[PDB]
Amino acid sequence: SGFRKMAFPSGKVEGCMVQVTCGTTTLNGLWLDDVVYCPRHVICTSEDMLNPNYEDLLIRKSNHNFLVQAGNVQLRVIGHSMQNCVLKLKVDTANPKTPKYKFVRIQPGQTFSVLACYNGSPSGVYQCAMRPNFTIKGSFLNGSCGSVGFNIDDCVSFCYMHHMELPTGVHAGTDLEGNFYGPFVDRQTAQAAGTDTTITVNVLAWLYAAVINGDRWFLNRFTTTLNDFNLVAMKYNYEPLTQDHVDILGPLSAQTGIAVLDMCASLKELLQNGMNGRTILGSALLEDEFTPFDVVRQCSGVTFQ
Amino acid sequence: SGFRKMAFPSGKVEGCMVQVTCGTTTLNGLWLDDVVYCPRHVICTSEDMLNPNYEDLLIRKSNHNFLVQAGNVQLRVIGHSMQNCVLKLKVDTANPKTPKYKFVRIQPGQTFSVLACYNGSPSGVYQCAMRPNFTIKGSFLNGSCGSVGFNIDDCVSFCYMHHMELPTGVHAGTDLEGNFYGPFVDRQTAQAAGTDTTITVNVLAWLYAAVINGDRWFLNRFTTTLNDFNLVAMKYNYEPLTQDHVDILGPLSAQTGIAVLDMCASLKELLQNGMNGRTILGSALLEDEFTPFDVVRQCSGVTFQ
Repeated sequence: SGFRKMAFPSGKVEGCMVQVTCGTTTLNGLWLDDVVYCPRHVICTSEDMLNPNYEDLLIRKSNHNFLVQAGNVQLRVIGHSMQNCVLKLKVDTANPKTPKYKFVRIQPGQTFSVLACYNGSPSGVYQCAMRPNFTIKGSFLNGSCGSVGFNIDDCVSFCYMHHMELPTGVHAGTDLEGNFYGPFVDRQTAQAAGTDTTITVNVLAWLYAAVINGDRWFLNRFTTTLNDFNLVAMKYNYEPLTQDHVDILGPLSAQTGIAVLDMCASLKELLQNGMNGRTILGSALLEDEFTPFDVVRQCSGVTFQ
Repeated sequence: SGFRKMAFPSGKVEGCMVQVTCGTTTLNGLWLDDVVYCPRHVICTSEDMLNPNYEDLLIRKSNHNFLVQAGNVQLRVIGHSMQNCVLKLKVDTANPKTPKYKFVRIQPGQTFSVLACYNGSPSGVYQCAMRPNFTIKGSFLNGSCGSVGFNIDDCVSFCYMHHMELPTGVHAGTDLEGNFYGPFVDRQTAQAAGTDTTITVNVLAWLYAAVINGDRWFLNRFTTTLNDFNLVAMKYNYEPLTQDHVDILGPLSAQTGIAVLDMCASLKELLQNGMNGRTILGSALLEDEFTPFDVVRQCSGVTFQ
């Protein structure tokens, strides 16, 4: 029993982090077989980030100017390439700690784990969800660039590499192909993020976990339809709710005896009349970073390699 | 920038988890060199937990009835002993993955990371604090007994092994010597936990992180003394605040320019007049599971081996 925000076990990932240096800046890297992945702005000094031409700056760089330090042992860069916003730093010795990995581009509303690192060393792990506006709300300091977000399946799925922190404090990054989430670019200029809406489908799965774990005073008396719900949600800035969202909620509906539309009616009155200083699962706010799949994993305890 | 609840990297610990079977029950174990540690109630079936005599039941058990499965490879128990509430299952092959470990008994109000496991396999990691009443509020299912709580220094410090879940849903366990935290015993009877008071010193460190990270509307106009504060806290069920707590808050006071007693005055009005539907660091409640040391580790980004 109980419910916590669990991150995935970080052992496989923390064997792949390397220290990447190019000039004065030191950020992290992802060591896969014989290609080291790290943000391409490492070749950039502080003045460069303003209006940098990336194609020209790498030309002024050679194979002997990047230092890939794996703890004690140092690697020798043997070939470099730029994939959108990422450097593939090919090296000589292939990593024996390479796991079954995958490269995935997540969709908004999905959750993963982040191994925050500095100087190539692991410092912490926590769970976060991609916001609909393609940003995240983590804890990143200077030098934590190159920290990776992953999901463990017996396979690791890397889906995020932190690049920059917006002047609003929120964080932005790319996938392991080098393609940013959102409209962001890796230069130090005012880049606008949009309206951040609450993830409705994750909130409804969180309520089901609450019923499984006991907190159920919110089980209301009214019902509602699916247009009636989305009308209320768009006013409270909640994303519209689809039929595929209902199908994803199927197993939770079966286990608890509460129909998906009946739970929506409880949320509708929750939004309109608040929670009244009363908590659900130990929180005074509506949580939107538990996907429906996540609730099943924790309440049923599936494990991994 | 930003602030999250970070757990420690779980790689070192997840190389030490083993599957321990004795009869029908299957729970987890901690594989250190050549001694396997696991709860002593594994020798206990469902009827046994009611009124079990532990000294007699092990006598009816022999070296060939415990199965310590490390993933694929199986170990052969060669010697057994009982240390309070724990089985030391001595085996033949000494674990090559044994790290620099330590055995520590934490004090109430301190925080650590838990690697929740099932059948000897890691399923998640999250951060939790020991409550003053010597319980924890985690996510434990059946078979998650033997899951360990640790702190990483280049040394791991195991401090908790989950044993039982109280009928109130909260969790209880021992240290790696086998000594329970609190008045609890490993039998299935109604065991009473006391008044759970909020950890004041952790709350004050959380406010300092908020000021470092921006949320500061709570910086009040009044001041107060240290008896005046503790009088208000005991009414709101908050533990009394000591001088050693102030000394521990020293570095946070220096970095922010806010005196320790001045922050207490802000909390005093926070407790008396609420937060008014307004958030701090993204929460509508006062958080008491960030120790003062924890706030320094995240805002300054220290790493480990």
